[PDB]
Amino acid sequence: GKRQTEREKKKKILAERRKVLAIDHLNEDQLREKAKELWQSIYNLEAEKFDLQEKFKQQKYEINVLRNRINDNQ
Amino acid sequence: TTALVCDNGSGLVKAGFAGDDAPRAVFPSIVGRPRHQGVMVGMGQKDSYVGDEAQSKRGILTLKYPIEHGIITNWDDMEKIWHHTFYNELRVAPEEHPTLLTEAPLNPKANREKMTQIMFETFNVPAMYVAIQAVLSLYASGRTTGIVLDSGDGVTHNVPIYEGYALPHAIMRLDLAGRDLTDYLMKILTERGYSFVTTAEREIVRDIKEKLCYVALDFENEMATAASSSSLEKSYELPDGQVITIGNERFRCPETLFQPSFIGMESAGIHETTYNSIMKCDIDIRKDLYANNVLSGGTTMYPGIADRMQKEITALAPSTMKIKIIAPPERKYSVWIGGSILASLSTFQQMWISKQEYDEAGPSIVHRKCF
Amino acid sequence: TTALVCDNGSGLVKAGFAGDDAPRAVFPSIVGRPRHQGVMVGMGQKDSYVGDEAQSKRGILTLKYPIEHGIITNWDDMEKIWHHTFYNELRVAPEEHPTLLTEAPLNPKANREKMTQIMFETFNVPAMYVAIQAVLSLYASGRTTGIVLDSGDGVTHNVPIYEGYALPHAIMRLDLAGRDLTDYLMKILTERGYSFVTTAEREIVRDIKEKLCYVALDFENEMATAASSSSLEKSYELPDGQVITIGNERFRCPETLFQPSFIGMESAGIHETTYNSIMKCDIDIRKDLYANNVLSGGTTMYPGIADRMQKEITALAPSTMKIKIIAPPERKYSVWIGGSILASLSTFQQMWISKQEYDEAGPSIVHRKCF
Amino acid sequence: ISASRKLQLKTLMLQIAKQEMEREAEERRGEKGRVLRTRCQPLELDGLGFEELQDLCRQLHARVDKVDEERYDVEAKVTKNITEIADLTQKIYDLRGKFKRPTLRRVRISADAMMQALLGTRAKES
Amino acid sequence: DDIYKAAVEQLTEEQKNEFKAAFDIFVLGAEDGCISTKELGKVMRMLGQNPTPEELQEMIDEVDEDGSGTVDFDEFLVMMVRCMKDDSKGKSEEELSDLFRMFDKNADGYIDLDELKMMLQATGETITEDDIEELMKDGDKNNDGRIDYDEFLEFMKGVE
Ligand SMILES: Nc1ncnc2c1ncn2[C@@H]1O[C@H](COP(=O)(O)OP(=O)(O)O)[C@@H](O)[C@H]1O
Ligand SMILES: Nc1ncnc2c1ncn2[C@@H]1O[C@H](COP(=O)(O)OP(=O)(O)O)[C@@H](O)[C@H]1O
Ligand SMILES: [Ca+2]
Ligand SMILES: [Ca+2]
Ligand SMILES: [Ca+2]
Ligand SMILES: [Mg+2]
Ligand SMILES: [Mg+2]
Repeated sequence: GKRQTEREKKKKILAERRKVLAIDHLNEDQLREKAKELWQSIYNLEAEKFDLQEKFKQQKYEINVLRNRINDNQ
Repeated sequence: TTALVCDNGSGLVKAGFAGDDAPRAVFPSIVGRPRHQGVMVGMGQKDSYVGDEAQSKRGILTLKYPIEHGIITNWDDMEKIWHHTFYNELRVAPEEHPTLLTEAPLNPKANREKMTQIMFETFNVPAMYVAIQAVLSLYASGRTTGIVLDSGDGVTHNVPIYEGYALPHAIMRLDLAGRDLTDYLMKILTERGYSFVTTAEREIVRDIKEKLCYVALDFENEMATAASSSSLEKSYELPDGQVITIGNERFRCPETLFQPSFIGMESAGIHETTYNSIMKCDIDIRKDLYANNVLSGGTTMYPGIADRMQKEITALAPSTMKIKIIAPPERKYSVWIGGSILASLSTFQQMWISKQEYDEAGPSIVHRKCF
Repeated sequence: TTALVCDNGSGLVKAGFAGDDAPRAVFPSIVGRPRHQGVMVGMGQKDSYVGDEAQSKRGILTLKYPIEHGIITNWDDMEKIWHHTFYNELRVAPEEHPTLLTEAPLNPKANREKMTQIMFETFNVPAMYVAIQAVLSLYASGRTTGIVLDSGDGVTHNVPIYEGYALPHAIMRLDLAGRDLTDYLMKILTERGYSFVTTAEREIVRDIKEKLCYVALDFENEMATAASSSSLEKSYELPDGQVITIGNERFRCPETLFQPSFIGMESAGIHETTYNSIMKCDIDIRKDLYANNVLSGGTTMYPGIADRMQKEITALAPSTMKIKIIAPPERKYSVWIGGSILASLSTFQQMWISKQEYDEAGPSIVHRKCF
Repeated sequence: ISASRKLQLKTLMLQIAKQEMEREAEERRGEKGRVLRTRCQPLELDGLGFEELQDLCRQLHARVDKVDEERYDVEAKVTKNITEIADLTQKIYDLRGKFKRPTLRRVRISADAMMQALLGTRAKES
Repeated sequence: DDIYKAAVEQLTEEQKNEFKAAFDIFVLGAEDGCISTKELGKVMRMLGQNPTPEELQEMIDEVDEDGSGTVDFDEFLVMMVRCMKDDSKGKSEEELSDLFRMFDKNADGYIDLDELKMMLQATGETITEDDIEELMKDGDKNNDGRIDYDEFLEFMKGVE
């Protein structure tokens, strides 16, 4: 169930990174706080995505280096 | 961009870009986990050697083919083989290349649907198309008619085609192929004292079969000659010395093709299933099929088979028809050459199963109009 | 910190810090209580002289080795030897240093468990690991394959290894070693008149064996030559004068290795147990084992053994394979050099048996994953 | 000449490279911070009607879910790259293991202690 | 040892005479001022030690640039201080790999002579092109105009 595992993990993340949200029974201050929670969560996700981009750049560079070393080794 | 013409096969995976003459990378399709314990630390020992790497470390592995008879029995290993083929033998990411797999006739549907689902979800190709392994071998010969006998290593199938119109009611698929001949050779070698048991030694018996065996023109005369003289005994050096001498096992191993009663199979040989496949066709296209009999696949490379088969069919067929057997020297890669030609056509460029189509109808799209 | 690479052995204890070229302190493993009465008062006479001190006062001691054949038969004496090794020959308290003992293959479990229990309770080391004496000798050669014949002084064992994967079903352990050769030499010296009986004179016979004996390339020709000429008779001066002359006892003592019928043992020589150990391996790694036969251990230092063994194996093996015998000049300390290399590896740094693990599972932890 | 001055040159090169790497990393951190501050839309959480606040919060939650999906996809891609480069490193070791193991240097026994013992205090270097 | 050698290197040439006097205090009878295997073995035996002559000749050959197997006066000092070992682990492999990866500005997986020139210009230390040539020779083993990662390790081997 590996592909099913990935799909279910993603769907859970939809319900995990975003829990059950009810903005109707909350006062103005609580709504503002929850909105800022969403905003800062998105900011953290942007930070993580940027980190992933940097790591991917490093991975590509090192992969090229390893290809060169492998070619040299023969 | 260019298309990837992969050809899973069973025994040798042949792949390469569309539009060339020969496959770029040809390597056995075996995945072998190590079986002993391993004491050296830091040696960098992997958990599974696939492809041609496991034909060099086969002394301490347990090789196991992921494709039994055309069908695929172990999907994880097949996925591993495909991943190796794409990334290490061709070094082209599949995100930017259409693929053209090949499949034997009369195979289970679930196999084909799982194949397309893997290609679209895991490797995430732009578009893939599945083609019957015999039509390609007919492409490579440059014909447009003819009945092709594609005796691979997994399964032998015999698809007749006329004027481009395939005859679906005349396909005769038989499950005797190169692997059963290897097992039978390994079983008759025991009559001289040589015992091969390990799954690694099956490769040695396969090499013996490839290098020494040949198909006899007349079976009884050869059996009588090999039992009196000694002009047939050819010797062969094992991977460690101790040469062996093969006597009348030379032409008895591939004789199983024409007498499947040797390995206990009921059906008739490849010399008579072709005639039966012809006789199921209409009465007016039998002359053309008689004159354009095509051989393909690896197992039809035995020295002297294109004469034995012609003699047998001429015995069966009416005396007036001319029997001709097309045996191109590039028999082994005939299916892949045909696949390259088909993928290089402009008229074929709109038959691919585009990814958006798969997203709308699911994996069952392959049985639909996009065949 | 640095690791202590101790190597108990049987006959010479070799120890030293990890990462060097040679063991720091090498000394015989004998513990000898005095046997006479003793009349001088206040001379400071101890109750047991161990190590190299008892090879100088051996005239009035009764030396007794605490390790018979790999296994340890007298645990108190072995504890005394270890205590001496740690405190006086290296002068490093064991409370701050990991230890890497070595053990012959196929030894009793209780020996290994008692060894780890002693190291953890009495000396209270931080972490200790037990390794098979042949894998280290394979490390020292810088190989990763090969079949190593480690003919020590206690026991001769022959462990084949391929690509880092040890073959546990092909280990052939034989209990003929240097000690039996010393006893046989002491027994055949009596044919000229020289009688050595005392356990102290066994050391003199050992010195004779080390300095004079050599392995004959062809046994019968040497027996015929030594019986006609006198070009072989080499003389040797005892610790008190009265030189002795060794005739054809020179190459008859180490010949016992290739014909264990001399000392009444049934089994085949070290020239044929290697071939048997190879033939038990798989058919595809026999060429590599043939080409990378490794010698180690002290007893393989006889002048002319690397040629006799190669001649014998070439006689046994198929004519096509190439037989090569690796005999490095640093044979005696090969196991310890390999031990130093293994202890200096970064990948190995997490395989030690940490003390908290022993506290949770008892001494039987050694048979578990931490081997 | 000797390798002492050459070793000094090499160490100077090493120090310069380390300084440049640290400087580049600091620049990357600052640029990343500024870019991240740019990416996320600023909050406007004043003077908004209660129902309007709820609707805006729901829109923010939807966008958060979208970003969660996107970043999960990117994380999966980077994970695949990590696995693939780990396999590449495995192959690198396979082609570079064997005999290529660095060895320690312990063949020299202690020499300073013997020098001090046999010459008193005349050995002052070590 | 090597660190102490570099530290004391800032003194005058009379320290060489002091070390010769110390070696005379050890094994008086020296006449050439060079440590051969004979004198080294004799002094270590007097100390109660025995280093292998193979180690001594390997140390001789490692610093041997002209291939003479002998030592000049400063080369004699280098050989004398080679009798002890202190450079353990050679700085740090990971950081060195990071520096070498940052060296490749064009990210071609190699370091060419031009990149070496740029880095040396960035260093600014008083250098001559002869030093650059020596560095390139010691770094580019195969003389392909580039530095391999294995060749980079060999060039940075035993380097802190
Ligand atoms: N030169 C040869 N002579 C005889 N048999 C061969 C020869 N080459 C291949 N074969 C047999 O054919 C098999 C390969 O068939 P192949 O056409 O690769 O199968 P597939 O259709 O799966 O690609 C091998 O297993 C071998 O037994
Ligand atoms: N130079 C030599 N020539 C012949 N035999 C030797 C020589 N050196 C040691 N031996 C034999 O080898 C034994 C030492 O073997 P060793 O490798 O120390 O055993 P262990 O494996 O217990 O360390 C001695 O008892 C001696 O009989
Ligand atoms: Ca010189
Ligand atoms: Ca560059
Ligand atoms: Ca280079
Ligand atoms: Mg085929
Ligand atoms: Mg030993």
